[PDB]
Amino acid sequence: SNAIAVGSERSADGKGMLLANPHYPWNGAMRFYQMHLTIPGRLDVMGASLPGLPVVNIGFSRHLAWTHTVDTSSHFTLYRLALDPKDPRRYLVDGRSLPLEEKSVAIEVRGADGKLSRVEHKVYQSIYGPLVVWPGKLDWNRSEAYALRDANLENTRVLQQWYSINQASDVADLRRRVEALQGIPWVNTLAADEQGNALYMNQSVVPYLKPELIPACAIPQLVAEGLPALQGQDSRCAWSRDPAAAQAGITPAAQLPVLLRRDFVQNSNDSAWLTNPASPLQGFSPLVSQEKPIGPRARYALSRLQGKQPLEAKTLEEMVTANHVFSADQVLPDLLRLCRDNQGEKSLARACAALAQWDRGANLDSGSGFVYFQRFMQRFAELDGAWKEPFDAQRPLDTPQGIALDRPQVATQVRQALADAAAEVEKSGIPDGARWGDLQVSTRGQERIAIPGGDGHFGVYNAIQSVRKGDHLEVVGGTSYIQLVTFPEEGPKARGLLAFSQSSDPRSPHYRDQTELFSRQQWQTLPFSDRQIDADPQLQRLSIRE
Amino acid sequence: TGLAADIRWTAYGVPHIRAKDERGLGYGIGYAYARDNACLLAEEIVTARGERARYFGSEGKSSAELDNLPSDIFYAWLNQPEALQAFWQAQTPAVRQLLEGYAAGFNRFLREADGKTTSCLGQPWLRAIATDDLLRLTRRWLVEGGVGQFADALVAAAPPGAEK
Repeated sequence: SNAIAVGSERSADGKGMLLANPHYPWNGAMRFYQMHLTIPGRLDVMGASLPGLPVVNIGFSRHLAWTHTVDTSSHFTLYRLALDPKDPRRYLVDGRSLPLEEKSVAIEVRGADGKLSRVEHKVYQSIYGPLVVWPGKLDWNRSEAYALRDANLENTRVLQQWYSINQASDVADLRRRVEALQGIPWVNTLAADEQGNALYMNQSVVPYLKPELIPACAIPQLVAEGLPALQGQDSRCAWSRDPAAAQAGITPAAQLPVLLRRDFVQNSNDSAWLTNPASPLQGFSPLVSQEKPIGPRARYALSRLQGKQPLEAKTLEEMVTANHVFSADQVLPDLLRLCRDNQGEKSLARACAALAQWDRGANLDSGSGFVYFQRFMQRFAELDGAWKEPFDAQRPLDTPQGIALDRPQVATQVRQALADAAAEVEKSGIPDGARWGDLQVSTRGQERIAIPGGDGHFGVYNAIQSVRKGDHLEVVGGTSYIQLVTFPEEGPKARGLLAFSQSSDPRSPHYRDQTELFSRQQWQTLPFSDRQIDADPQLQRLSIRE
Repeated sequence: TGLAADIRWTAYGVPHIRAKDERGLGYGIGYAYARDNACLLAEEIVTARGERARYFGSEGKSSAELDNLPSDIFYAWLNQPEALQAFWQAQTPAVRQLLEGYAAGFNRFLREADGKTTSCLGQPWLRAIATDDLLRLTRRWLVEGGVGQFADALVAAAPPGAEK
């Protein structure tokens, strides 16, 4: 997901502006749905929501627009159990042996013959929660097991939280409402208001451990691999309690990252750290936010956002619709010169030609160079010390950069990587005259619609994830509900689309209508005022009661 | 009663629901959503109820790409009656009303559906929903940043035998 909030100091109109570009599945239980909700006099909000949830998840109201992105904070901890040496169904806390609880669930299963069988399954639970097994990493043997404590299992506030957000007036009110309830499970919140405030909040439900306990309570090897793992044999490693927190064992709001500015804030799924590089967010618990290298989507956004120039609505729109493969900026110049050094190489010719002709984009009309680039990058990612300029914490916006071609081994390995990528591409048997839009599609009935965009890991702001199905790449997730909100005098102006359309049902008139538009990248008014709604020639009305 | 909503649709089938209270508001949302997505919600409720193997057998998967039986075990565990009741008990009157109205609005569409925008008419898993079903969906989503990511791992956790 991407989010950009722009304030009074940077917007062309001196007022707030928000780009919401959440990246979600195109099917299933997290498929967004557009709706506008009004209880006249006290609720008037529009945006998108998730299946079965009667509140707006991402949206806007008269003076406010907000969105969310998945954060990097932990929302659970694993606990390594020290098992009772005499009994692997018992575990030690402060040297005292405790029994696991056994909870059986019963499931009905439909067999080939069409009849139901009952299956019973035992779920083992510790004081922390259920045991979990990852064979070869988190085993359950005679020495240890792992239990999982999920912080959101006790979060009964989640629905109230979004209902409250839906009632928020401006950025200050939104901040108050979220900090007061702490009901947001696992996302950042970014927002802008008419007065030109831009807000970033890493305000979610995060396990709390006081600073002094982290060194002793962490499992070092597992934490080093990105898992929030704690010592479950020591009662002192229970989540800490702080009366200010809305829920026992979670981090109080004052200790979670917030940035309130009048220029901009952004997030593309990295930590709070470089939300705005002018004001870095630092000194938080590692369970909350770490100073880790930013992904290429964020690096891309910051490269377009840094500076003094006014930001227009058009600018933010074009950051999505340009489909620029930003990762090419760091590697493609040096790759092309390797290509020019190896023109006598038969196995490289087609790749090098396709890469040289490529527009560095993931547009419908982008050439096969994008495919060659993707397969090369999957191999480049595996090489050691291949960056000319490796990540520099002092230069977090401009590194890593370039290929270390002057180093003999790197040159060999990068050439081999390109040779192997080219082999993979040409083995797939697709023609060279084929463009990206000929490959990446969304099926609608028996028909297919070409879809622009590409994987977020290659720095395409318009992130689209796809998989091989038949002869094409079938879109499964990415750019979903798009909303770009400004605040001119008459009321909020919202512009966007729901990429996959309102209805998942092939029979609906709204199964593919916005998907055709998404393909052509033609965003539309999201009508919010009675005037805008009334102006729509497609307007239909039904009143219902029982 | 209390169940009354006014719905306007603009281009692309975007609904604009107006009501005097949360119960009416939910009524409109559930009805509008069902018109577009009855089959989707019905399927995902089967998943959140842990009844995929019952309707579809052990060979299939959920839309999250989990095997039906492990998915069912996980949701049966997550959405036990005691857990749903505690969750419901903690909800404000406003949220309870939104959910109540939502379930009624969805069910109203189901009573009237003739297949015009519903491809799964006649399937046994397409049925009237309850507020508990909405709670099941909410909790499913709630744990997506936590234990839901370890669904397979939870199902796989069994104590060792007599091995070396």
